[PDB]
Amino acid sequence: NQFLNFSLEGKVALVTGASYGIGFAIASAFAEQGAKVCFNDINQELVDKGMAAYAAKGIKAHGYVCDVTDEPAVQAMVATIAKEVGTIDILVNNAGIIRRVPMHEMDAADFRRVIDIDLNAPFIVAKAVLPAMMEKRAGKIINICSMMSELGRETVSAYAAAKGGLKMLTRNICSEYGEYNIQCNGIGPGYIATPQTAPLREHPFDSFICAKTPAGRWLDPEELTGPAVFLASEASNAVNGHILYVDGGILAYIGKQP
Amino acid sequence: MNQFLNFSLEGKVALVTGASYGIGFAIASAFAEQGAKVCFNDINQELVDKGMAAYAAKGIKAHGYVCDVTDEPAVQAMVATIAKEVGTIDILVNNAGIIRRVPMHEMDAADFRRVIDIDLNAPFIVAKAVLPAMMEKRAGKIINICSMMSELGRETVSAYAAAKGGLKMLTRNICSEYGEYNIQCNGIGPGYIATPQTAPLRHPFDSFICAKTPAGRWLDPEELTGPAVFLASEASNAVNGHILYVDGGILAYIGKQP
Repeated sequence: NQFLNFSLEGKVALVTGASYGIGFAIASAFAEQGAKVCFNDINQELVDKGMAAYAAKGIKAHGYVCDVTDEPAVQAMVATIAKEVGTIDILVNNAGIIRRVPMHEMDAADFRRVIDIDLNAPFIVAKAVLPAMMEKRAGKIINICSMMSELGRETVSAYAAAKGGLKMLTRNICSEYGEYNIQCNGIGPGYIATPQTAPLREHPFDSFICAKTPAGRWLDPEELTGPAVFLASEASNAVNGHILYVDGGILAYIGKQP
Repeated sequence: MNQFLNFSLEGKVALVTGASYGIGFAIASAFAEQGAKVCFNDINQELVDKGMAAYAAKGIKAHGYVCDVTDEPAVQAMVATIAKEVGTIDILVNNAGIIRRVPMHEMDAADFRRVIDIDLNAPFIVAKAVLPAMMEKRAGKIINICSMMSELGRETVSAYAAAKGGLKMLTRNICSEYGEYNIQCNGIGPGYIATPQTAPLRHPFDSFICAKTPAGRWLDPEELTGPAVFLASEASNAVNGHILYVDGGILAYIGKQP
């Protein structure tokens, strides 16, 4: 029953920037579902750290040093993967940065670097994997979007612009490459409880998040892996050009009032 | 008088980028009719001069400047010269832009990046440059010319959709961040505009536009000037972070079926 197939068995998956964090969680989940998982990071130490962490979880991953804004390096990475592992079946554009600076104070170079990593690079990696997917008439591209794909906030103009950009990039890849049985979709994460934010739950910030979220809690990073597996599997083949928000209800809710 | 129904722009200094012709020129000319002091830029002296002459024939004294909106230092010099010659900018319309048409998988990274830079990065650069005085005055208007491609994708226009998707979210973010200063940032999303450039398409393409549009016709450029004046006026002070679609109904309609 292809329609209820949530297995990724035998599929080759590349998740960018997945030496740790949400990418690592999504890639580990793909491995658990039978996928052959690949990732990149920016230096050998991070990739080494990534590889060992995967290996400690019983996952033989394939790790590459690669800057996702450098198209020659990206193409060579995809070329290798295709030869050593298999042509990429599943791409997750996960690698990303954030800056927090008032827009009117932000250096032009810094705004452009946010756009370059968070919007231009997803296009580059997508472009690199699409020939082989078109050829096989099968492929999944998942763009890690954001609540900032929909809503703005002070200090994050460049990130919001990038993420709003990525959303339309998802819809365009759907429109342009859908006819090849390629599905390009988005995940928009809510507020994820990462180790770094632990002191914000030790709390006024915690109260604000909990009040804002119908579910009344932060999300565990692993709560994104179910959505990620779904979009990467045959079960979601008719889902295309869609941003799947995983936010515990935030974007649906006007908020808890006093 | 009644500030709530004040659609006049008397005294306000307006910059409309790339407004030597087309939609920009139509908007800038409407601003002038409403009492605004109007400035525009283009990329070379030949365009500026022709622009100036077209304003002059319509009885409009404009200020035209040679400026590359991707060159931050030049934008700053232009904004500063405008401040000396005319007055600090009260209304900005981010209108200058380009479109490329190329399958995404075949598009050079340079060309993708260039589309993003002119259509997304430059609006940020110019907004950055005009915000200081608006903040000091506790009054300001920034209108971004978005697109139906801020919502919907199409083959060949991946870079343009991404840029316009980004510009939608940049509009929301500037509202979020600068609204407290009584500055309003909003968008105009035009539908199919009947320009000299699109003259050939008016015919099977005409029937496509006519089928998709509840209004059942192309839009005249001047039909954007009502909405533009509205957003630039005191009448709209409570409208903030909002994309005003002027599309004769397209985005609301699933389309005419056989």
